[PDB]
Order: sequence, then structure tokens, then C-alpha cells
Amino acid sequence: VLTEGNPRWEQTHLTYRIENYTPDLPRADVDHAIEKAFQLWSNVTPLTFTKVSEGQADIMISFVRGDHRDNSPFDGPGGNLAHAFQPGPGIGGDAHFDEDERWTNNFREYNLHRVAAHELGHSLGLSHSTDIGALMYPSYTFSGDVQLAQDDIDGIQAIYGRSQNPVQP
Ligand SMILES: COc1ccc(S(=O)(=O)N(Cc2cccnc2)[C@@H](C(=O)NO)C(C)C)cc1
Ligand SMILES: [Ca+2]
Ligand SMILES: [Zn+2]
Ligand SMILES: [Zn+2]
Repeated sequence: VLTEGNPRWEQTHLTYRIENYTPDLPRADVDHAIEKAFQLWSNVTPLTFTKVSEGQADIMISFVRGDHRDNSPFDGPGGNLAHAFQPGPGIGGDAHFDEDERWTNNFREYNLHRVAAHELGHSLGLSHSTDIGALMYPSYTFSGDVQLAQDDIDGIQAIYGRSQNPVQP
């Protein structure tokens, strides 16, 4: 409410649910990529995530093709590779992935885990940055290893706070 059309999550815990797995890759590989991404964000923040198989989740993930009842249809391999809505009630928090391209689990054409991590940044209220090491890169590019940069760590920690509890066990 304080922000016009871009409210932050007032909850310290969030839930998510995958509507379906793309036939390009099984669920074991996709669950790992989605689960690994949540761990990276929780590792540096006291935030906690939990997958729900029933009820509406705060962040819904689904794959779409061509027009899917939206005002931004994909135009072939060109255009954006994925998109989402600002964090808010209703369709807000939802995130769609372009299923017209083939997803891979390596440095092949595109990295699914790298894109999922970027979509979460949008759901976490993180905007694009001009830092080369920031995963929130506007266009798609090839980065070295997948790791959070100091700018991203300070940004999410600044909004909520620092994880004053680095207990691995
Ligand atoms: C790995 O991180 C990334 C995630 C998504 C993309 S994306 O090409 O789909 N894209 C960036 C874009 C494309 C074309 C022209 N202007 C801007 C969306 C975007 O920024 N998504 O986060 C946007 C246009 C909907 C790029 C990188
Ligand atoms: Ca495309
Ligand atoms: Zn969509
Ligand atoms: Zn983006």
C-alpha cells in the first residue's frame, strides 16, 4: 500500500507451488534448480520458504506457450524469455517461463536455474541493477559461476536485515 503498484512482502515466510513441469526436463532436475535458488536467498536472509501442494501459494510458477490469456504473448525465440507480475495479491507474485525455447541444466543455449533466480529477484522486489556480477541483468547474457553478488546480498538484506544466525546444521 505504501508503494504505488509495488508492495513488498510484509511476511517473513513465503510459500510457492509449481503448476506443472515442462516436458523439456523432468521434475527432479527442475525441483533441484528451483530448490537450490530458494536456498541461496534464505542462506543470507532469515526468510523461510515452503512448497505447498494445495491452496494458493504466494508465488505461483507455471510454463506457458504462445498467447496464454495475457497482454504480453511471446513472439517466437525473439522478445523476452520470461516475465512475472509485481509482488501483490491476485495474479501478483505469479511468474511464467517461456516454454517455446528448450531449457537445459548446463551452460547450453539457456540456463533454467539462472532465469528462476532472476524471476525470484522480481518477486522479492529487487529491481534491475548495473552491476556486472548482479544476476538481475536486464537482457540475457553468459555469466561465470552462479553466485549472489554483494550488491544483491546487501539489497535483500537491507530491505529485511542480515541473517544474524549463520548456523549450518
Ligand atoms: C537471468 O535473468 C534474466 C531473466 C529474464 C530475461 S528476459 O529477456 O526475459 N527480459 C529482459 C529483456 C528482453 C528483451 C528486451 N528488453 C529486456 C525480461 C526480464 O527482465 N525478466 O526478468 C522482461 C522483458 C520481461 C533476461 C535475463
Ligand atoms: Ca523468446
Ligand atoms: Zn505468461
Ligand atoms: Zn528482469
